Amino acid sequence: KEQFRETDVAKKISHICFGMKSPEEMRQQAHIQVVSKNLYSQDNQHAPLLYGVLDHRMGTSEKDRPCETCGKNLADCLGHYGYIDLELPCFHVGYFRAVIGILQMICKTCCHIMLSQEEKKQFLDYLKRPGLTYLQKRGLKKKISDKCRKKNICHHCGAFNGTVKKCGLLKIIHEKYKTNKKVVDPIVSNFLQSFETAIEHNKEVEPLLGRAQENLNPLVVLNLFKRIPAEDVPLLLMNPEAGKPSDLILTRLLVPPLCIRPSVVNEDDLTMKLTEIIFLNDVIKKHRISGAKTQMIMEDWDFLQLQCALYINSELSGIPLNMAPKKWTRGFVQRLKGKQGRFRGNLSGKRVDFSGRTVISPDPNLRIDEVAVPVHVAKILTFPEKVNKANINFLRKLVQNGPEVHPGANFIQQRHTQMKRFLKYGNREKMAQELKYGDIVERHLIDGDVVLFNRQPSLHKLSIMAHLARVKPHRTFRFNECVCTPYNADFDGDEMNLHLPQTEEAKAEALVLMGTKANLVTPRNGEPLIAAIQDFLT
Amino acid sequence: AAYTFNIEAVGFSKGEKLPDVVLKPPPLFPDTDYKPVPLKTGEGEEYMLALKQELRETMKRMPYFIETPEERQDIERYSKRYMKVYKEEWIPDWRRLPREMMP
Amino acid sequence: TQAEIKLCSLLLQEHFGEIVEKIGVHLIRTGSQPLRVIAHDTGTSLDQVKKALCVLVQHNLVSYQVHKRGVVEYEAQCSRVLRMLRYPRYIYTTKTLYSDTGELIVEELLLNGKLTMSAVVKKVADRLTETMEDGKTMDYAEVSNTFVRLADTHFVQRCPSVPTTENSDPGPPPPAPTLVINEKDMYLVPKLSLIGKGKRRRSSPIPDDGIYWQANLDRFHQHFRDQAIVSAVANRMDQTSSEIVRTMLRMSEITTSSSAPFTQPLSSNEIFRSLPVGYNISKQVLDQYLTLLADDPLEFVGKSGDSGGGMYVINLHKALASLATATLESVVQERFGSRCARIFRLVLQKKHIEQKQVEDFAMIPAKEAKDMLYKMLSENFMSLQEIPKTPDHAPSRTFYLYTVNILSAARMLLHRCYKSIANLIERRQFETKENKRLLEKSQRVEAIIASMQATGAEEAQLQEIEEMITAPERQQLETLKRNVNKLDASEIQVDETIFLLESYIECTMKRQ
Amino acid sequence: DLMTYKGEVLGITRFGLAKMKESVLMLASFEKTADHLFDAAYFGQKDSVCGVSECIIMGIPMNIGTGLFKLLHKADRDPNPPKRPLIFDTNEFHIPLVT
Amino acid sequence: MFVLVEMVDTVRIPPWQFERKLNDSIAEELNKKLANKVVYNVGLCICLFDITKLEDAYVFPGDGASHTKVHFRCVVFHPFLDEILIGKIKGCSPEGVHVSLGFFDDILIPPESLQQPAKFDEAEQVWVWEYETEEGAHDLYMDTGEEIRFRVVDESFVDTSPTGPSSKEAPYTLVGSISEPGLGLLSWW
Amino acid sequence: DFESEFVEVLNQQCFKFLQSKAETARESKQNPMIQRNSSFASSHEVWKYICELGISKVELSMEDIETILNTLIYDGKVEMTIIAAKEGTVGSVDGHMKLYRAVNPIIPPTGLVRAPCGLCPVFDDCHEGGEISPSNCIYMTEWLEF
Amino acid sequence: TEGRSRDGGLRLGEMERDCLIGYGASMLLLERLMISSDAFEVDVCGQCGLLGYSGWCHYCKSSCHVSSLRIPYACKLLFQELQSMNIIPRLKLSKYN
DNA sequence: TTAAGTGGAGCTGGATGCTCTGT
DNA sequence: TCCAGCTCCACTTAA
RNA sequence: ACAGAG
Ligand code: SF4
Ligand SMILES: [Zn+2]
Ligand SMILES: [Zn+2]
Ligand SMILES: [Zn+2]
Repeated sequence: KEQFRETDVAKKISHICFGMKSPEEMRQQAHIQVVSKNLYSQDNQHAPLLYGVLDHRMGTSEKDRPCETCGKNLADCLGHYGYIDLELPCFHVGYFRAVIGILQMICKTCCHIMLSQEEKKQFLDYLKRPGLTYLQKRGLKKKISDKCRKKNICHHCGAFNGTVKKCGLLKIIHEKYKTNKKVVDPIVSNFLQSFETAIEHNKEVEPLLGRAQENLNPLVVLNLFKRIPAEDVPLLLMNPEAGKPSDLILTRLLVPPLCIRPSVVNEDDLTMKLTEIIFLNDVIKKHRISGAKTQMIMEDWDFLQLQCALYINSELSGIPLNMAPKKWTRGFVQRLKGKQGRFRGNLSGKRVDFSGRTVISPDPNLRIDEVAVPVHVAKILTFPEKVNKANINFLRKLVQNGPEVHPGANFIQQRHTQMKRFLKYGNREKMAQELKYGDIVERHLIDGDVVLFNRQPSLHKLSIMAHLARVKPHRTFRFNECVCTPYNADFDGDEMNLHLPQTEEAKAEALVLMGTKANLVTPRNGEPLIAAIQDFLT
Repeated sequence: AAYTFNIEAVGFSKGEKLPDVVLKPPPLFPDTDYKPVPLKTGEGEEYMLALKQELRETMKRMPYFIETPEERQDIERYSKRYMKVYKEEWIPDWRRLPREMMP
Repeated sequence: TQAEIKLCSLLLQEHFGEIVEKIGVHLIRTGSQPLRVIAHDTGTSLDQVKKALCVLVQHNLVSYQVHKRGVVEYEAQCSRVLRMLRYPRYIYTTKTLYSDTGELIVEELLLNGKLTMSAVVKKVADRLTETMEDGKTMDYAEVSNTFVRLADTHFVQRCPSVPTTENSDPGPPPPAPTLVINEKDMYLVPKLSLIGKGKRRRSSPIPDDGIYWQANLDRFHQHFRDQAIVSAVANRMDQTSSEIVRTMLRMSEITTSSSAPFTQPLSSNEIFRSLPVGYNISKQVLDQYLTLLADDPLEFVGKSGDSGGGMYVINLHKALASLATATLESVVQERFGSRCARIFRLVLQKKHIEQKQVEDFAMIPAKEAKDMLYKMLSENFMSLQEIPKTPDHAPSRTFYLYTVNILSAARMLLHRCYKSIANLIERRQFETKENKRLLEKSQRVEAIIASMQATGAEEAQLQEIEEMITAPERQQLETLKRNVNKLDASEIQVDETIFLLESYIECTMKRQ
Repeated sequence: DLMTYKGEVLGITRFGLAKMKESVLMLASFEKTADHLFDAAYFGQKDSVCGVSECIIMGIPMNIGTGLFKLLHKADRDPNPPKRPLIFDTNEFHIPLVT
Repeated sequence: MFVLVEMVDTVRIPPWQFERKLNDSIAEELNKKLANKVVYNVGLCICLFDITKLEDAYVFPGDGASHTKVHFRCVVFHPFLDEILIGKIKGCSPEGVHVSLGFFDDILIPPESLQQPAKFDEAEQVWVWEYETEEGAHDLYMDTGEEIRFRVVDESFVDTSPTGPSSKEAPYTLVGSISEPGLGLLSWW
Repeated sequence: DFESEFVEVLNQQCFKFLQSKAETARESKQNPMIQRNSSFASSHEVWKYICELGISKVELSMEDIETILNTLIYDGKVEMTIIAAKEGTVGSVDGHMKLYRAVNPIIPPTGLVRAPCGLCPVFDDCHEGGEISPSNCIYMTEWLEF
Repeated sequence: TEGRSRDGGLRLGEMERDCLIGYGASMLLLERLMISSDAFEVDVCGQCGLLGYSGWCHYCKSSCHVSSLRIPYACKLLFQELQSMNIIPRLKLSKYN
């Protein structure tokens, strides 16, 4: 009757292979096409438009309005993508030094790579050895591009190939028609005289015709990169299974889901840049029909090269004065870099719960491995104790005390349910009788819980050790003054942190490895740190 | 509303005649002003068309059309000899072929 | 060359199968590889690699060269697999120029790659029994009489042969025999006194062993290069002007190379005897044509001489540029209108021109010309020059000069044609595959007619064939066949654009 | 020994660390966070999660410390238990039909 | 009429069953997961036949349950092509005859493979078989299911997987035949 | 621009005068060297014909019809040869004179435009399995119908 | 959240992560930074390497390769801030054995 | 005489400590 | 506010 | 954005 299906496919991450998309795998990923520019409808309903940004087919970023692709809330949706078409292509600002890198090696006429036939056999035998590391790859692109830039003629088509270099903000020049004081080459002597009709009406061609070279732009370097042979792609050191050279010039652009850019910041700086990119796809589209000059079309195109650059990195160097931004916005790079980025601010170190912070004060009547937790913090902090055969009589009494008397419990969770009955209400004498095995009682922090303890400038590993908690009626963290040497605490208005581990394995790694009785000596030179101090020596 | 860039560097010196807002996206297949030029006919152009479709049926039958071998047959039966696909096998000139290619 | 590898993925699948195209595409895509890694990087068994390599080394599609340590590497020819599309144009151009025997000689060579002369004269004479009747068999003399006339005109060339191991390196056997071309005996046919009769398929030692013959594809492309030039003159000036062009290129068949900007100069004293005598023309009127064809600024022909009366040359590379221009400007009119092709002819002539001069010189106003300028920079028919005043290269202080480049637009136009044919094959294979229920049902009603056609075939089997439910379904099978016949024919006619484009791209490359 | 195990004295800058460590997220978690990401996109560089700093990002337990070894449970188990004998399809009664 | 199917699987044993021999707890867990279900390409699994190899019982971090990879063999109802079976009828329909085979129920005798002297009913569900001398057009296929003997000619696998995000077709179908002389009801031959 | 509504009719009027004058040279067939010279038209000859036809009230000046015939060159329909003014009825350039003749195109139209792929405005967005695909295209299924 | 006014919660910073490595504490460093901050699961298509939803890869249009994965939410945010930049983080998932 | 490989000089882009507590 | 890479330009050897 | 505290 019913086909077998594997129930829970838990899998482990083996490797991450970075890459890029073709501009028509963006269409296969996204759900809608974004064409409109306005954020909300003009009426008092405050509803988002149907084919612009903040469309809720791409997700949701508030509790009130659900999503439209999956019909699920903010808590459950993984977010969904859209896309934007561009009327003219633009450089991706991240790969711009890689588009120049490909152009310095391939021929600018036949799109083959400027190498001799023997040199291709040398490097493609180097690329067959197993275990090729990422350092060995980045050195090889240096060795290959240095061999291409020593040649000026192609071994396959024979056309001349000059230097390829940057000539301003997001502009690429190719000096095909270089001249010297020597005998003039025949192919450059044709270019300097074929300007005949332009000199007839325009006088200023004559001083400027010597400075005319081939100016590359995303209409042309897109068309060159489609004609690179696939045999000559790994000599550009691009893995052709993760990306192609045609993908470095964007012509279509994914927009992020709405949970990447929440609706109350009102709108995010990424949404406001996506408005200006949609708006410039109508400014260019109108000027191509209403007959603007070539001086205006290029300027509009440049604005679109700038607005897709500031959308990615809003800290460029060579922005012109008439096109510099007035205020500072976040691109994607600024919300990845720095101390307040993702990697340092939200990934390597992040805010945790089941933690406290109080002024400290001394107490020598405790042991060297105990700490005195105030009762106001011991009622808030909870450890989820599972019900089994050894602790059922204890946890029934800790449920019967309830959330207000100290050896008590704040929550209770059924066996195969994910919903926590808040134990302040109901009759706790009934919920204590119904404790089955496998239920979780979230008891308060009691005497004997392994708890971490931390003074904040943490210079060595003994700045955070684990103690055994004891509840006492005042309002400070308290410990024996022999422990004041590793933390470098001094009781002059000092705040230390606390962390209650929430797992049995997190307990046992904290007790065996991180206890005070197992960290008496410093790991630096083997000298004891937990020892006596003033008035215990005197 | 005002943007980050200057509109006056983009254009719009009068301050009016801004482009309209696209409400619905353009269709997948925008209609064409011009049509395909019709094909060339004649007694030469049609015989090549007749010869082309004969080459598909021919080269699919020749033994150079190396089909994929069958597998995962379930049981054996006496009707295998009645279902044996017979076809003559071509053998190359191994003097022209390299030594590493003998079966 | 993503369009080339996509199109070669279809031509290997239709003509050779599926477990050969995985070997065939991988050799085009990556490069020359030894044999052990092709089984690794693709995943087939090592025996199926040897089957797929012996079918690709047969049809002259992959080569092999010995390298260091005696390994053999296989290198595919991407240009050769695309010439499998021009097979019906090859079998027809040997039907116009040669007899129907010679039509079948080229056909057995293109369908087996390499054959001996003794094998092809047997197989053609066997297949010509169907074309004849009434006691007349086909004999091996008149087949070979057509065969040796081909080798005189170089349409069939000898393959590169095996080396003589008794003369060069006797002893240990090499892994690969390292074949080599011999210029002298490419067309020096072996003599065959052995005759016989073609068997009529009744169904009830070799002196040129090793001498394999193959089709010379470079000869046809020299021949097709003529008709592109000859029929161009036939449209411009005159048919008598065209036969003179036809006369000179036929004389230039054996005496020049296939890549020469200027052919051998022929004097007008010997063109006159070379022309067919049906043209009532004098020597002086012959000198009138040669001085008015020299007056053409298209320079199909030139003077290039003074001795021997009227010395004249006919141009080869410059004649292709006049055709590739007409190839490139025929698509600008049909895609963007006649008024847009006025600009594409304007900016081509005046080599660097701006917006204001185009609207003046072509009498097309603003906002209608500028739309026809801007839809061509996005389609890469036309480029800007961008002469700056400052090294800042700011857009508000510079001049944008429009420019049409023939070479960059011809390589672009060729790349569209490869994808254009691959889309036609994909549409045909889509409608063929989705009617696999219709075609097999129409096959089973014909199999009752095909099987038991004469032996015990009663007359009461002709009414149960249309009786099946395929009777209203014949509307779709006729709608099928009118679709397949149009897409196959459009697949052939795009190759006319490829040859006019690829010859111009090939001839402009110095290949140093 | 960490500075001099690649034959050359390497700093503890971002320049010496770019030549020693191979993990991409370890490089991008320290300095020049943008450029390593576009370089790994360009080269198509794949990245294992074997390093310590990207085990912390991806949420899998790290390899040093208590993650170096694997634990087995000592259950009462009999590997390779006595197999059930087939009765019909044994090999001695079913010699094939074809020659 | 069955085949053994050799499979591999990773089985979670929760820690309250560490009192019991692991060879017994695996066999109970694999029968709770594979019984009465049609695996896609191989058919309908009845029960576990035996365990053939039992690898190590790891304990992963974040859990106390022992995971072990199990090699085993499972008995599967999967009749080969052109096999002769015996079974009862479920009923009749204009689409065909529904044949019940004990545990299994989806066996369609198509009207194109019925015995030829009757091919269509008189706007009635119950199918007939017209013999000339005796029982013309009334020899009926009873819905109570007297035993027939049929010959399987076609089997089909439809992939019952979700098409689309989350928030009943028959997966293992079988087409028999009756037109051969000697097939049919056990009374007739 | 002068007028798009005005020069649009001269394109089909001036070409017919270069066609019939080339047609009568084709019907002459006396001497093919002289038949070529019989096809050339004087720039002053073609100008005095169009103003005789009576199209507009405004006078068609010779300096304008000298430039409207260049659009017949740019449409690829006629040629232009400049000869010396050794003898002429006008010889409007000092020492020079122009001559026009109607010609044919070089080739029949290419095979790319006969397929619908060469004319497609969304050619770059078409792939094998996505939304825009040859297996479900409108531009072929229209073209396959007629 | 951040501070005492917002019922914030304290910060295992960059330096306190370095102390827990020195003890060799692996599961405690897992519990602090995954289990008790931002634990989350995603549907991953093991064929194309991209993120899917609800057991449905919209890229491949299938349900035969989707799989669950235990990931911190700030990395799922990273795996969607990188695709908008066109730096695609393609995954390959093996079994957890 | 000049082709070319390598020094020295200027330009460019990157980075600069950990937390809470309030306005 | 300080410091590695990248690129431009004279300066010998060698033919 | 500023001031504090250790
Ligand atoms: S959309 Fe269809 S008709 Fe148009 S180019 Fe693509 S495949 Fe050809
Ligand atoms: Zn959603
Ligand atoms: Zn080149
Ligand atoms: Zn997928």
